[PDB]
Amino acid sequence: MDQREILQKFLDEAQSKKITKEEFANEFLKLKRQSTKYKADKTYPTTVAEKPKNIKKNRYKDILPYDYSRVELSLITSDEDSSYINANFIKGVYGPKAYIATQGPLSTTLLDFWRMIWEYSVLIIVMACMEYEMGKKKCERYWAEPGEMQLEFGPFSVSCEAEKRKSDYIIRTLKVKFNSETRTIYQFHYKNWPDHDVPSSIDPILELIWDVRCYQEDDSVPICIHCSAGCGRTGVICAIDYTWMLLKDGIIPENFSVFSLIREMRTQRPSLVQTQEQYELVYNAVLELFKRQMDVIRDKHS
Repeated sequence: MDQREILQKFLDEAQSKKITKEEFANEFLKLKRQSTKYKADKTYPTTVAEKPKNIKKNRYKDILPYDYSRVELSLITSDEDSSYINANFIKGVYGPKAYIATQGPLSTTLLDFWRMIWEYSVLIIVMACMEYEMGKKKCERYWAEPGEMQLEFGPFSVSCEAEKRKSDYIIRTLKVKFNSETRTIYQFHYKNWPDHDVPSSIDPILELIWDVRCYQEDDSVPICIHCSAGCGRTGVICAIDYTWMLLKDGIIPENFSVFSLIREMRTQRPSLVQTQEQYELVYNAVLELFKRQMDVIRDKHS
């Protein structure tokens, strides 16, 4: 309705902004400061994640899910399964459980990872990194390749029916069997995240998101996103996808702000978007999406 006007102002605001890598640096440091500081002593409790019984379930002791938005596990399998998993729900355009931001599972949380996927009827899983990347092991293998022996985590058995190789990522069609029941989960595994360069990664990442949305158009079930900590690249994708949903729904608000969007997501999952480069990526991706939506508006104009 008023989108053309709103988008245009945002577009003019950018093609008339010094926008230095310094402004980004200052702006991002400022975001980290105001999102984490100036709180009350008891702000953002993370007691469950800090419980003696759950301490070993966290990949990074400094990255703990907030109690209020943590993904609670009620699906019981063995008699040593708690409701805890390092993950938080992130609100989407249509629902409060549009995304699940979680850490890359540990050898001790592989069962919990699948408990979560099953309990919440997740269809799409987006892994934002290769298992082994830049000299580090990002997370434990919770999937299998075609022809490999099925994997078993507690009562769950996982196998891979097919695998589609694309330009910057691959798509695995996983089959998971629980209590005589079998579901299909589509795992998008991004395997070409740019070293130090966002300009070159905008299009491939938008391609990923476009592809994912061909499978799921709304927030009816949670889309699970992760890599290692469940914060950096995880936040880049949630922020970009969320923004795209606003654009497609024609609901971008006036004075839309990437700074504010990230702070808004940081209230649901700590440390969402960890580096300045990742921040710039979200900013640049959003601008490109604003331009693409403008092309859509103009093309449809009768």
